[PDB]
Amino acid sequence: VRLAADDYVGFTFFVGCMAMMAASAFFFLSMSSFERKWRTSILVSGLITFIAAVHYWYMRDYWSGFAESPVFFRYVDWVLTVPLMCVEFYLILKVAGAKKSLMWKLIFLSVVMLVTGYFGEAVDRGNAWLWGLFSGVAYFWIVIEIWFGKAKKLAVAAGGDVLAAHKTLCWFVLVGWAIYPIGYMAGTPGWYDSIFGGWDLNVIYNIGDAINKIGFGLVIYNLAVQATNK
Amino acid sequence: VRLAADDYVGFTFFVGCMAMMAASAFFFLSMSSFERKWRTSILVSGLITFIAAVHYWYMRDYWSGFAESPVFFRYVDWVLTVPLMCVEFYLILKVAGAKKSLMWKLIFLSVVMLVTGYFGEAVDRGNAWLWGLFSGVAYFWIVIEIWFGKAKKLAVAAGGDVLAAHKTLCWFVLVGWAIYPIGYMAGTPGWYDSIFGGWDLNVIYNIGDAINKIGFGLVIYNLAVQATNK
Amino acid sequence: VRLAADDYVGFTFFVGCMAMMAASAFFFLSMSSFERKWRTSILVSGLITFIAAVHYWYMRDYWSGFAESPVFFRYVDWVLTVPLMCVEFYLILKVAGAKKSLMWKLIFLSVVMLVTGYFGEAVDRGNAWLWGLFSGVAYFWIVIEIWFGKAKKLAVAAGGDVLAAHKTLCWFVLVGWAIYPIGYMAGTPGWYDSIFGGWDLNVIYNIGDAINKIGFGLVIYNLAVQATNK
Amino acid sequence: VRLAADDYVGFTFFVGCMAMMAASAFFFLSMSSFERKWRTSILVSGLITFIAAVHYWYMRDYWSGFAESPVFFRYVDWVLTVPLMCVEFYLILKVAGAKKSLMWKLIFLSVVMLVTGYFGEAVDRGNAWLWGLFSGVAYFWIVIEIWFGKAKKLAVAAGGDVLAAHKTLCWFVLVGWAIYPIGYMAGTPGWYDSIFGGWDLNVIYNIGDAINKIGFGLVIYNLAVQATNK
Amino acid sequence: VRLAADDYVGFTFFVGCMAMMAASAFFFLSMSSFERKWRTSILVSGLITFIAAVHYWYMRDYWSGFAESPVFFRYVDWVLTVPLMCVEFYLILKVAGAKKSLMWKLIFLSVVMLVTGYFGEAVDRGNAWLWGLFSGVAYFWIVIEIWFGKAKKLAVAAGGDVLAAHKTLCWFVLVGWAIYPIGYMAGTPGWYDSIFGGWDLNVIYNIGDAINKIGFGLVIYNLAVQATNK
Ligand SMILES: CC1=C(/C=C/C(C)=C/C=C/C(C)=C/C=C/C=C(C)/C=C/C=C(C)/C=C/C2=C(C)C[C@H](O)CC2(C)C)C(C)(C)C[C@@H](O)C1
Ligand SMILES: CC1=C(/C=C/C(C)=C/C=C\C(C)=C\C=C\C=C(C)\C=C\C=C(C)\C=C\C2=C(C)C[C@H](O)CC2(C)C)C(C)(C)C[C@@H](O)C1
Ligand SMILES: CC1=C(/C=C/C(C)=C\C=C/C(C)=C/C=C/C=C(C)/C=C/C=C(C)/C=C/C2=C(C)C[C@H](O)CC2(C)C)C(C)(C)C[C@@H](O)C1
Ligand SMILES: CC1=C(\C=C/C(C)=C/C=C/C(C)=C/C=C/C=C(C)/C=C/C=C(C)/C=C/C2=C(C)C[C@H](O)CC2(C)C)C(C)(C)C[C@@H](O)C1
Ligand SMILES: CC1=C(\C=C/C(C)=C\C=C\C(C)=C/C=C/C=C(C)/C=C/C=C(C)/C=C/C2=C(C)C[C@H](O)CC2(C)C)C(C)(C)C[C@@H](O)C1
Ligand SMILES: *C/C=C(C)/C=C/C=C(C)/C=C/C1=C(C)CCCC1(C)C
Ligand SMILES: *C/C=C(C)/C=C/C=C(C)/C=C/C1=C(C)CCCC1(C)C
Ligand SMILES: *C/C=C(C)/C=C/C=C(C)/C=C/C1=C(C)CCCC1(C)C
Ligand SMILES: *C/C=C(C)/C=C/C=C(C)/C=C/C1=C(C)CCCC1(C)C
Ligand SMILES: *C/C=C(C)/C=C/C=C(C)/C=C/C1=C(C)CCCC1(C)C
Ligand SMILES: CCCCCCCCCCCCCCCC
Ligand SMILES: CCCCCCCCCCCCCCCC
Ligand SMILES: CCCCCCCCCCCCCCCC
Ligand SMILES: CCCCCCCCCCCCCCCC
Ligand SMILES: CCCCCCCCCCCCCCCC
Ligand SMILES: CCCCCCCCCCCCCCCC
Ligand SMILES: CCCCCCCCCCCCCCCC
Ligand SMILES: CCCCCCCCCCCCCCCC
Ligand SMILES: CCCCCCCCCCCCCCCC
Ligand SMILES: CCCCCCCCCCCCCCCC
Ligand SMILES: CCCCCCCCCCCCCCCC
Ligand SMILES: CCCCCCCCCCCCCCCC
Ligand SMILES: CCCCCCCCCCCCCCCC
Ligand SMILES: CCCCCCCCCCCC
Ligand SMILES: CCCCCCCCCCCC
Ligand SMILES: CCCCCCCCCCCC
Ligand SMILES: CCCCCCCCCCCC
Ligand SMILES: CCCCCCCCCCCC
Ligand SMILES: CCCCCCCCCCCC
Ligand SMILES: CCCCCCCCCCCC
Ligand SMILES: CCCCCCCCCCCC
Ligand SMILES: CCCCCCCCCCCC
Ligand SMILES: CCCCCCCCCCCC
Repeated sequence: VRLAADDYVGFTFFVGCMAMMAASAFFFLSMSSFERKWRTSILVSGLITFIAAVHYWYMRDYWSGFAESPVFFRYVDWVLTVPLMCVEFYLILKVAGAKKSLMWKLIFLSVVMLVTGYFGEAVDRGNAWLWGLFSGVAYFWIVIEIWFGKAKKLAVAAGGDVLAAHKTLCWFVLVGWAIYPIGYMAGTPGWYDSIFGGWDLNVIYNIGDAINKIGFGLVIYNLAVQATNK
Repeated sequence: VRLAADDYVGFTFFVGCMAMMAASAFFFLSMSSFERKWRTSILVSGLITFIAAVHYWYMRDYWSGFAESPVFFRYVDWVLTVPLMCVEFYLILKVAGAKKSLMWKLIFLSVVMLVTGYFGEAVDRGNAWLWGLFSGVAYFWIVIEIWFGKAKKLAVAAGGDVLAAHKTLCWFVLVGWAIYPIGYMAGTPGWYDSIFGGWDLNVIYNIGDAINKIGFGLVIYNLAVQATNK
Repeated sequence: VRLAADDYVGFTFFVGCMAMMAASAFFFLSMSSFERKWRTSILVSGLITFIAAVHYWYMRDYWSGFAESPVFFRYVDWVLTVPLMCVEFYLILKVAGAKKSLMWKLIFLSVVMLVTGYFGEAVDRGNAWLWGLFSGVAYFWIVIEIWFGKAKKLAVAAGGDVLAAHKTLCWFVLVGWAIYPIGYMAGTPGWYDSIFGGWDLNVIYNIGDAINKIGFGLVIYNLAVQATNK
Repeated sequence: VRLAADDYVGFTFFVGCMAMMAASAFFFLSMSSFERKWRTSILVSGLITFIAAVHYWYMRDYWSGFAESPVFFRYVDWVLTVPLMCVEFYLILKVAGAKKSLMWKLIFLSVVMLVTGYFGEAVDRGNAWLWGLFSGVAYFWIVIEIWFGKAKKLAVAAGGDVLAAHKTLCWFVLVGWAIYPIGYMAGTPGWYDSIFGGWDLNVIYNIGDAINKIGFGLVIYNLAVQATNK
Repeated sequence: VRLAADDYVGFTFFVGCMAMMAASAFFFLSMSSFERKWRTSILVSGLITFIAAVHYWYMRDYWSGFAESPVFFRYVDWVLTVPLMCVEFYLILKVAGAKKSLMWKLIFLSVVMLVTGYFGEAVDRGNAWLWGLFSGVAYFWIVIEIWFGKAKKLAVAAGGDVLAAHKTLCWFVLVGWAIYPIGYMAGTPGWYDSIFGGWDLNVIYNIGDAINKIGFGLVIYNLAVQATNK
């Protein structure tokens, strides 16, 4: 329980936990300052930070206890949050004429991706590469859908601020999420051990997680503010 | 109390606890995002997830402590929630002209069913089969009421979206709940030696619980959203 | 702190604690769906469940710790709640032309009753019968006031649903509360034995408490709903 | 950690903690039931109970642990709350037009009083009587200000219910607070040991505290209710 | 874990924690009594106190445990809060025609300052002076920006109460914050050991922190108050 000055992992847990708790409060308490239709999109963003805050709190204690943060445990959060973020694609293009078919697709993809991930990392480590492959494919499909699929066409039709915030999402998916597949390579045996192996990811996980989720949130909030002021 | 990767029960407690906590927040915070008439129906759906979240949190810790989740302890939650879900039949058809008699019936049935269950499982295990039988009968009665009784006739009279959402609820009762009677068979000795597959009932309980209750919620919420936008 | 199936006291603490927490949420979150005048009556009903929920949580832990629930400790809750329920008489007859004098009387009576009770049970057990007697007298006074006193006359003058809900309250006072004086008889030495074998007082306390308080709540809520819809 | 029936200090901590938590909820949840300008006055009353509830909870645990409640520790609460109560003078006479000069004065006086108190009781007990003297002077100043100073003149100018509630506050300051100076006399050596010495105030502290702060609250709330109905 | 009367650090943690928790409640609960536009500025001020309250709670326990408060641990809070205060410049000049470029600048500067601080104090103590220097420069830049830079000119252009509140903030930055750089000097070896060395700042940190943050809050709140009374 004693703190050390050089414990940079410790620090990043405490910061992340605190920043997620603050963000969660910030979206929950901002909900009320918006027009009827936007609220739900904010609300869900809050949820996302909220689940993370509560899980981070747990992890923050665990690391202080045992000085080890097992990667699979993160999945507890990811399997819940990653889908919600996908749902956030529906809420942005709902005004543009998005169909529940898209919703279902996204959720399906996101869940499969995270379950396959979890199987690769926890359940079946011998055959982890294949699970990786499946998850990879589900990721690519999601990234292709959002970049060149129906979602982009709907966004371009809508145009304006709605388009912009879409793109930034896609960047966050493309660049922000990329760190997670990489960490898998460093986590599981296979043909990618040489390229990525032995890297300390905890700090990168703690910073990235907070950035990713708070980032999404701040985008959707930016979209709401730019839509009310004009 | 360090966690292990292969502890799939552990994982499902943490996920279920987090998903129930999120849903509870989601309905509590969405309650205000509808007109006054729907609110109570949402509110109660939230309550359902809320009671589950708080109980799951307790169970989640217990399993982490002693690595055993006694089945009777689940009843703490079920005796409270199963009635509320039944109440949810009344709240949908209240605008269609439902009578409190129906509500009282449902509550009565649901309570008896769960108490009989609890007697079968906790106090009197030798004569568990009879209690089973009584609970069974209470189940059947409720399924007959909702499928062919006055509830569906009132829904059809109202007609449209109110009907649709009703049916899906009946499916959730019919198919969703079916896992609970089965687990009883696997729990008590008698004329049923029902043990099916290598799957651990705890895991099925943790996933099912969350599905069932989050399911309910999503349906009621879907009904409210499709009724307000038009 | 492992639970047993046969620990029926345990079970009733966990259920009671959970049901009180749910009810407290249910009144707090329903408060806002009413006209300005009703709110306070609901709010206070919630407060009542709220104090109980928080105390029950403490008792629930204690019993899990030491497997003994000292009766005097319940008073911590009762001395706070029993007065509020009395206030609930004032809040429903306030529109009928109740005077604050009545409210003060009620509070006074209820406090004296509970303090005398606490003196009987905690400070001097040798003199417990006399304290009993005094508490008894305060009970009778309250029951006579509400059944045949000014409160009934004001309710009958008002008439309608406001009257009805009054009666049911009086039943809850008359029948619901009766279990508490009985338990005293079983708790303290004197001229009364009140064996009441078989049933465990704790269990009757846990179920009764929840019934009494949730009951009150449901009544006041029923009154508000039946008065607002017309 | 085991409870005793004869532990009247224990009891009063648990009651006080619970009653403060209830009141805090009661003002927070009632805040919305008033016109905009009363809200702040309620809010602050709640804050007062809230800080007390949280400190009482801490003290309640401590006493259960070590069976001793050091008087200086209470100051943690008093230094925060006593100023807020003073602010409550400003918020009631905002109708008739009080000047921030009065606000600042009150806060200044109250803080000095409490700091001098803390110095008398914590750092230098040899020099305690002088600190007493200084605190005394700050008290007297406050009591004379509110009884015969500008505050009374403003209240009389305003007249009506606003005046009434003022007086009762002055009584609470005059009579309610008087127990605190006395306790000092019983706590520290000096020239007042003879008059007041060896007295145990814990029980009197626990009851008084709750009375004083819940009292203020009930007054401000009474003022708001009597000002909206007319 | 028993506390002593002369433990002034202890006392200041408990007061700070309590005062921050109260303030956080006070802004969150006041938020709704304002027009749409001001809310966000209050909200964020509350967030600031909120993060501090939760971190102070942790620190408060730590000191009670180990009787030592490591300086680097404070950074957990500062790295989150110091930026938000800077953002508070944007929210007050937003209606005056502030550009997000200014907000980004401020955040950038504040983050750099705090990171450089953290590097100086945690990871690289040998080269702490250079990090100091860099942080210093980031501070100076911020102070010159707010005193003579774009921010001041924008505030003067939109004079009145918005200007006043600006100045006071600058004072709080100039004078309030100054104690943090000083503490660095007392913490790290270099050319400033002679001037500042061996000083105990814990008590000064705890009082300053609460003043600084509650101060900010009270200013923004004051600005909102004198903006509604037209
Ligand atoms: C897990 C696994 C796999 C999966 C692999 C995956 C999913 C690989 C993914 C690779 C990725 C995502 C590569 C990313 C490349 C580049 C990145 C991350 C960043 C580029 C640019 C940056 C950082 C910033 C760009 C800009 C910003 C900041 C915004 C501006 O608007 C535009 C610009 C200046 C360009 C298989 C399927 C291949 C095999 C299996 O056995 C193992
Ligand atoms: C899954 C699904 C479908 C279903 C399709 C089909 C073809 C389903 C066909 C049949 C199914 C799923 C039947 C499941 C039945 C389960 C039941 C009726 C379980 C009842 C258990 C009871 C009443 C146990 C009672 C007892 C107990 C607990 C202990 C006693 O000692 C003994 C006894 C009285 C037997 C679609 C395709 C239609 C729609 C889609 O949305 C959902
Ligand atoms: C109150 C009042 C007044 C009087 C005010 C007085 C007497 C004083 C006011 C302010 C004072 C004394 C402020 C002092 C501020 C000190 C600061 C901001 C110090 C900053 C230090 C830094 C940034 C150090 C950085 C470094 C570090 C940390 C390590 C590196 O290695 C070296 C260095 C770069 C120097 C008037 C007369 C002006 C106006 C009247 O209206 C009111
Ligand atoms: C008569 C009737 C019916 C049929 C039956 C009903 C409703 C019966 C219900 C009876 C019940 C629930 C009676 C319960 C009574 C409990 C009482 C009066 C308990 C009082 C206890 C006290 C006051 C104890 C005090 C003392 C204590 C605690 C210690 C002291 O040392 C001694 C003493 C003063 C006695 C219906 C339902 C058909 C219609 C209805 O309108 C009327
Ligand atoms: C009959 C009647 C009533 C009842 C009571 C009446 C009229 C009076 C009651 C007086 C009471 C209850 C209290 C009097 C209080 C005296 C106080 C507050 C004394 C304060 C003393 C201080 C502050 C001492 C400080 C010092 C310290 C701390 C130690 C130093 O070394 C020396 C010193 C400076 C003296 C009412 C209230 C119902 C109203 C009306 O109906 C008339
Ligand atoms: C807030 C939580 C976030 C954004 C987490 C994201 C995680 C991923 C997108 C994971 C992707 C994976 C693959 C595509 C390949 C390897 C396994 C996974 C599950 C890490
Ligand atoms: C979240 C809680 C839920 C949905 C629990 C559902 C539980 C049941 C519907 C239990 C039913 C039972 C029978 C119909 C027969 C055997 C005994 C029971 C209690 C398991
Ligand atoms: C929420 C809990 C409730 C309603 C408890 C109520 C308890 C009473 C009305 C107790 C009355 C007593 C007497 C009339 C005689 C003996 C002492 C008491 C306090 C048990
Ligand atoms: C709930 C907290 C309350 C109402 C505390 C009030 C305390 C006082 C007004 C204390 C006054 C004192 C003096 C005038 C002299 C001796 C020292 C003090 C601080 C106890
Ligand atoms: C909530 C606490 C606050 C406002 C703290 C702010 C502290 C700073 C602005 C101090 C920064 C420092 C320097 C300019 C020089 C030395 C290193 C720092 C980070 C302590
Ligand atoms: C550290 C986590 C929380 C960070 C929250 C950032 C503060 C929000 C800044 C922009 C707010 C714009 C308000 C728009 C409505 C007028
Ligand atoms: C462990 C470090 C936590 C880092 C917390 C700060 C997160 C801030 C995220 C903001 C980045 C995206 C901004 C969106 C652009 C409008
Ligand atoms: C939308 C959220 C979905 C969350 C799905 C959680 C799945 C967890 C699976 C746990 C292990 C399954 C059995 C392992 C092999 C016996
Ligand atoms: C332990 C694993 C728990 C996983 C729970 C995931 C949340 C369930 C989502 C709801 C599923 C039914 C959808 C009904 C559509 C109206
Ligand atoms: C006003 C229209 C709102 C439509 C929203 C539909 C999607 C909502 C999904 C969020 C529910 C998440 C449940 C908790 C996590 C398992
Ligand atoms: C909404 C109704 C909930 C009712 C909960 C059940 C309470 C009774 C449980 C059984 C108590 C122990 C009985 C022991 C008999 C010897
Ligand atoms: C606007 C009026 C709506 C009335 C709806 C009927 C009320 C039924 C709610 C039942 C709540 C049960 C709470 C149980 C707590 C354990
Ligand atoms: C272990 C105790 C479980 C008790 C659960 C009680 C649930 C609420 C009961 C409500 C009583 C009926 C009130 C009807 C008012 C119109
Ligand atoms: C309306 C609320 C009234 C609350 C009454 C609280 C009861 C206080 C009991 C105090 C008993 C102290 C021990 C006995 C004397 C040594
Ligand atoms: C609009 C009419 C309001 C009437 C309020 C009567 C008193 C309110 C209940 C008691 C206050 C809370 C007590 C908390 C426990 C000490
Ligand atoms: C430890 C015992 C504490 C008991 C707390 C009871 C609540 C105090 C209420 C005081 C009422 C003052 C009069 C209000 C007039 C508007
Ligand atoms: C709309 C009028 C508002 C007037 C506000 C007057 C001052 C309120 C002071 C509140 C201080 C509480 C926070 C600090 C205590 C920890
Ligand atoms: C550990 C010591 C805590 C001290 C609590 C400080 C309370 C707030 C005082 C700051 C005053 C700022 C005035 C702002 C004017 C609008
Ligand atoms: C404009 C889009 C930028 C998104 C970049 C995300 C970077 C996340 C960093 C994760 C590892 C620290
Ligand atoms: C400490 C990190 C704060 C980051 C704030 C981002 C603000 C950008 C969105 C603004 C919407 C108006
Ligand atoms: C439309 C069908 C809804 C019910 C689905 C069945 C859910 C059963 C529980 C799952 C256990 C893994
Ligand atoms: C318009 C309301 C429909 C809500 C459907 C939500 C589907 C479930 C989401 C599960 C996410 C893990
Ligand atoms: C209509 C009146 C009903 C009153 C019910 C009170 C009895 C239940 C509580 C005690 C059970 C042990
Ligand atoms: C408007 C409906 C009147 C209130 C009756 C509610 C009864 C619910 C009892 C729930 C027990 C689980
Ligand atoms: C007219 C108002 C009188 C208020 C008196 C309050 C006295 C509180 C004493 C509590 C200490 C045990
Ligand atoms: C309109 C009535 C306002 C409140 C009056 C004071 C209430 C006193 C309660 C005493 C403790 C329960
Ligand atoms: C507004 C309230 C301020 C309270 C400040 C208390 C300071 C106590 C210092 C004790 C250490 C010597
Ligand atoms: C109007 C000028 C306000 C300046 C505030 C200074 C606060 C100093 C805090 C540090 C005390 C240890």
